Amino acid sequence: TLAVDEIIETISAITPMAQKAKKYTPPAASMQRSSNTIWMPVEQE
Amino acid sequence: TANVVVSNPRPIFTESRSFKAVANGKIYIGQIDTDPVNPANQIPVYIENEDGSHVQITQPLIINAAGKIVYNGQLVKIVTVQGHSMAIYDANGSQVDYIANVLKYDPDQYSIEADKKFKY
Amino acid sequence: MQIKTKGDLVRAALRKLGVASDATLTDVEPQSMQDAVDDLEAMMAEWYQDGKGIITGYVFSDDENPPAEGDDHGLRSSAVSAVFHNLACRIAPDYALEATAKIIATAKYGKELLYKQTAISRAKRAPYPSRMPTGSGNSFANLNEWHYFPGE
Amino acid sequence: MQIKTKGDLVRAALRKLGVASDATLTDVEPQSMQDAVDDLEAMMAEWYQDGKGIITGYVFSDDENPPAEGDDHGLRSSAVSAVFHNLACRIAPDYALEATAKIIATAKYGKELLYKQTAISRAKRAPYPSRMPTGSGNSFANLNEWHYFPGE
Amino acid sequence: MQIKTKGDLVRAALRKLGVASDATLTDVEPQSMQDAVDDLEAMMAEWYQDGKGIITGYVFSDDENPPAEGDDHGLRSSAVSAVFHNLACRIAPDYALEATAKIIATAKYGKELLYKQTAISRAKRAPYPSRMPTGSGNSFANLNEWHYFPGE
Repeated sequence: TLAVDEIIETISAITPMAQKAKKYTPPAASMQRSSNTIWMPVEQE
Repeated sequence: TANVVVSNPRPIFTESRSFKAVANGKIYIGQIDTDPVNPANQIPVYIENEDGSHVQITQPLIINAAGKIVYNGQLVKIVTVQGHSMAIYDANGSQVDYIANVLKYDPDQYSIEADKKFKY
Repeated sequence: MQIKTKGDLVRAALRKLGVASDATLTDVEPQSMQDAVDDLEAMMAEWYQDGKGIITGYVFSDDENPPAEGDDHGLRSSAVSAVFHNLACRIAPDYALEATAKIIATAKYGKELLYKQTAISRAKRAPYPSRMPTGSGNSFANLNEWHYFPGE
Repeated sequence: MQIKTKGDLVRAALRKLGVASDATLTDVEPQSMQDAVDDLEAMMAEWYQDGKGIITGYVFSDDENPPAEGDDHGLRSSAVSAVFHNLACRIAPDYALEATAKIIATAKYGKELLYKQTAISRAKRAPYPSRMPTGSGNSFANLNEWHYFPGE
Repeated sequence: MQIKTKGDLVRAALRKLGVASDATLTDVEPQSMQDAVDDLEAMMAEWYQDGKGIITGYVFSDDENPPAEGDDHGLRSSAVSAVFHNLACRIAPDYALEATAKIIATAKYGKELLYKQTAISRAKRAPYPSRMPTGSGNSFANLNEWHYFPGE
């Protein structure tokens, strides 16, 4: 009934996409009133 | 007008002190005020089929678990020729009841009796 | 063993009581046979407390079987004497009799012997408490970090 | 069980007393049967002190259904013997009678057996007092910042 | 319960005593009913010592109601057996009888069970004395605190 100290590891995950995706943290104080939404301009033509 | 009353014709056989049917019990019908199980005192019995065939069977009538008489696994209606005395025994073999004089007339087949009796 | 049915147990009990035996020229009455069979069923149901009492192997009849007598009781070869002696003691008061002191002593001895093996089997020791170490002498139950006993 | 109603209980008690049974040539009046069933109901209600006494499964009949006689009792297969032995003892004085020693002994044994499992269930230890600490080796308590035991 | 009146209690008492029952062939005489009702009222008033005795729910009559018999007693289901057993014991000597050992034992047991719950309720622990500190481990919890228990 007494087990042993050796966990049979099974899975191995890899995170390429979310590790090369840029992460942004806009100011939370502003975002609370702004309803979790922020606008950024687009290159002018 | 009223001509026929809805009722069931199937008899029920229960115990004497409790409300439970005499299961796999036996019925002996013989002459009045006698000992029915003695084969000398018994009288003929007849299954009255749906078409009134009157087919005779042996004496010890077997009771279902519901109190209804059976024969070959099907409920039957049983008639006699005369007033009889009844001995109802339980499955173990105990005497559930003994009655010296019981008489009940067949309620059906009035047409044939009237045919014979009344005047043309 | 020629005692194999509930009816056989009932007949032995009645003979032991003297109510209905072939050594007294009396025959068993079916009304008393049904009563004694009911008494035996109730007594064994009281003994075998739904799996926590005296284990005998006695088989309890079902209702779809109309006649209780004539069924094998299922007891082992050695429970027969205890069962029918206790039955005689139980059913004596119906006839305003008193089972003799020999029958009472045999019933007591039989009930004790009936429960003896179950008592030995149920006299089991508890596991170690979960707050009690396993020691370091138990090398295997360590180096697996089993420093304390499992418990429960 | 062949005994499935309060009337069966009373009939078994009468049979054990010897006052009446399926074999007797004289029987008791239905008024006597109703009185005995009322006594059984009173004794069962006394045993079951509104949930703080003996638990058996007895189903107390309601006045709306006319015959309290004829209702299923609801007792388990192992309580019937105790219940009707105690009933025989209780209603014996009606018939200028005194239950015999075997009946009294079986009644006492049956009542004890009836209460055994409820007694084991009610042998429950109390929680730790509100002032007893949890210790420092109590990791679960250390998580929840419980230095002292909850007082319940 | 089929016993819901003082007359029903008295009738049960007499039936137990063997004075007036259908187990025998005797009928209840109205003089016996009246005397036994008066005895029941006196015994209940003796028990319930104006609130400082046995609490049962018994409802005491008034002079305005002419027939005392015919009213509900008000007792709970579990008090009826004790009440009528003790009533039978009390009213036995009027007929130069002595209630049998079973009735005496059942009356004792019933009275004990009657007072059991009241005893559990009344087993109360008095508060701390007037000259007892409440401890330094309490004030920090209740910044107001008091240093000493009030008492009473």
